[PDB]
Amino acid sequence: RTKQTARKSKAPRKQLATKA
Amino acid sequence: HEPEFIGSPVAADEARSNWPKRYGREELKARCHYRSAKVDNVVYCLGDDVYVKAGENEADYIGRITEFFEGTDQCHYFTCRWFFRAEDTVINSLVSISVDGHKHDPRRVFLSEEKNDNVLDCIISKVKIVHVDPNMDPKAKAQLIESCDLYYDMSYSVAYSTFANISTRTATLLDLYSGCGGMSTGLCLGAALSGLKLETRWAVDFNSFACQSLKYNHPQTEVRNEKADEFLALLKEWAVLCKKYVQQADEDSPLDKDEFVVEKLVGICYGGSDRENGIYFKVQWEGYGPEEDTWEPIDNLSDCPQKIREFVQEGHKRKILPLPGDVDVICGGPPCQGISGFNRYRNRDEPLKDEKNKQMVTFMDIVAYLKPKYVLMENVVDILKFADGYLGKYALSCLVAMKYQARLGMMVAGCYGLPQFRMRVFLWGALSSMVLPKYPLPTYDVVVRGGAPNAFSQCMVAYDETQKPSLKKALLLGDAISDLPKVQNHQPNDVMEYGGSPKTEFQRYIRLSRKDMLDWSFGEGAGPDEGKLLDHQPLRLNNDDYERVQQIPVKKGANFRDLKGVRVGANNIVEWDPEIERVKLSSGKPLVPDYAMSFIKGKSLKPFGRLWWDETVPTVVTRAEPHNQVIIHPTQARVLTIRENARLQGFPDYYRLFGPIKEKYIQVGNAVAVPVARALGYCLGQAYLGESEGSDPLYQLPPSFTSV
Amino acid sequence: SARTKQTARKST
DNA sequence: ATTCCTAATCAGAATTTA
DNA sequence: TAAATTCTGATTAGGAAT
Ligand SMILES: Nc1ncnc2c1ncn2[C@@H]1O[C@H](CSCC[C@H](N)C(=O)O)[C@@H](O)[C@H]1O
Repeated sequence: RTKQTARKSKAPRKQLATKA
Repeated sequence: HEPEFIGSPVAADEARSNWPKRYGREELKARCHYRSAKVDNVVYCLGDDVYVKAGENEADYIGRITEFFEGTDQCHYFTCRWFFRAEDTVINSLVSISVDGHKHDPRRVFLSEEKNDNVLDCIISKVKIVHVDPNMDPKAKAQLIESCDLYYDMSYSVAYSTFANISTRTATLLDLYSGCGGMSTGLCLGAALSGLKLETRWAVDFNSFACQSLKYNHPQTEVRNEKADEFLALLKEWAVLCKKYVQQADEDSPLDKDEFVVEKLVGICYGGSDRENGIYFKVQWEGYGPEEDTWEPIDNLSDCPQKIREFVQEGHKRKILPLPGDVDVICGGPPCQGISGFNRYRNRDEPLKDEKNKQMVTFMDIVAYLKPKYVLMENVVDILKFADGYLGKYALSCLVAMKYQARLGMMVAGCYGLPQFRMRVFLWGALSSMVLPKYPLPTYDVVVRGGAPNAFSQCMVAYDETQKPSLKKALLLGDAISDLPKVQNHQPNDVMEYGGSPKTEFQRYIRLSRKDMLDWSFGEGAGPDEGKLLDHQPLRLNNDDYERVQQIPVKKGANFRDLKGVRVGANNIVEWDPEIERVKLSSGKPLVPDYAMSFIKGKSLKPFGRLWWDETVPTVVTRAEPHNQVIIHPTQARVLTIRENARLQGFPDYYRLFGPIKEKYIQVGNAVAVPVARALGYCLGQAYLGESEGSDPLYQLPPSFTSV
Repeated sequence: SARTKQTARKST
């Protein structure tokens, strides 16, 4: 057999704190 | 018949130049590129739009081919960038909905920039997709969608769920569910800063004390004390009346039993508290004072037609009520009480059963009827979590089904200069003729006291960890309230004086006059009460609660566990030490209440907890009782006052509130943090004036936004 | 000529 | 990494008094 | 009554452990 299924596709962290 | 590439390999120089990441020293690198490929007896070319095979019993994908290449693994690959269906975006199941007859077109997709690499064997078939300019002529539109299988007029971006177009000035604002005016005030202050004179012309709220607060601070605002759905029915009936009317001394007449000569018409409404649906006018009777005015159904006024014509001709000139097109912006923060995780009685199976939750729909019904240029809608983060975000996605799906540009963001109040956390959801909408506004980046740091839901982490308005600049230090409680004089449990004075100068930068800002805030609600010259300490009054606890907080020690983190008779046990579960008999107050009721020991399996440190100067309040809420929350003042025997809470919410001190103390607490507890609204107001004004820049969803606020 | 006063009915 | 547990959510509702 | 008083759940991000 059958037509192979295609691939459909981490974000950078957001930093609210001072150090991390 | 196997899938293969058609034609000669793309000239090496041109192949490397166009797709440089495929050559040179885990992205799939190419040995050579092609212009065409044949799959199942069909020839496909670069740029073709195709259907692509997906998971079992899942809708086929839709993609625009951008590369035909053979990898360094001898395999045949193609690259497409994905088109999103409406249900492929964050809307998901809410593609089913309807807003004033508008539904999602099945032929309308959204071009993304998401790419993927797949083998040729995945391509199903070609599909003709056309690009419709949203600002085209409607006739030229129809002939273009007539030509197509699918079409797109906007792009979709996962970041902040953006739907967007491809590739002194005055403005009117309507505040639905206006409250005491936090959101509408901030918007116009931030607008004014960007150069746009945004004016809150209309406000609707069925709480009279909220309207009394907003009307006092905004005398020109036509604030209507009525439900939003009645406001909507009135708007429709107002258009019909306007259509009907637009461009010596009277002799006496006999009057029947209840017939009286009218002087003028001084009001108009649809239904209301004791009335049923239909237009009523507030009639002023000749020879009678305003106290004798009454509401009368329009059918009782057929014998005074000129008074109606005069009222409508006259009200249409000042736009006492907006016709479609009169409204440039619609903001609103509809009730969150049916949504918020505080409510242990929500029903996740019927998220629209609560009349509070239905006001979300009524908000978009009003958007649908007035078609403002910009829509700004606020609610709590649980709107993306409760019932799997049903009501959050309902709101976004309404905007895009109406062909609005839309964006979704989560903003943290403290990030703009408050000792709060208070993450809130903000939904931008903008007509295809306008620039979609951005979200403003945090100007301060915060103590993080909550996170975003995983399904919406990409809508958090914040700096990336890799690119965060040095921001202003986090504001703490002392920076907001150390200014203020001492008050007691019983404190009934609406208006008192400050017992000192402002000590901090935040306190100097929160004390600024109206002119300094760019608050033009009183026009030239200062308004009232600039210089007075307003509503610095706590919730007047009863004798039992008062003596209870009187016994809470003035320590950091002092709570009910510090009272005589309670000690801690294993796993931090509170108990009585039997050494002490249960203490009673002068009333004969227990010093510690039973619920305090029963609260969260006896593990909570909240009951009768005291705040401290180096702490933050995560959410200023509408209730001020110290039973299930930490709201006792650090040094004084009381809870935080209305004014202290309003400072944590970012209200300028001149913003006077009205009503009972409990109602004043509700007004500040429901508000949108005024600095948050002021920041969004700058992005709204920059976008409205066509002075924004670029496709980026995030905006660094200018240095001018944080004054001297 | 002079017109007639405009009236309404007062629901009580 | 895995489990476990805490903290966090612009309160509503029942019951009990005047 | 209507006002006051008494109570207190369902999730989930993220934090401690390991
Ligand atoms: N059905 C309804 N019709 C009209 N207003 C309603 C309503 N249900 C609730 N409200 C009002 O909607 C308001 C939401 S509080 C929002 C306040 C505002 N965003 C601010 O920042 O100040 C409440 O004040 C409540 O009185």
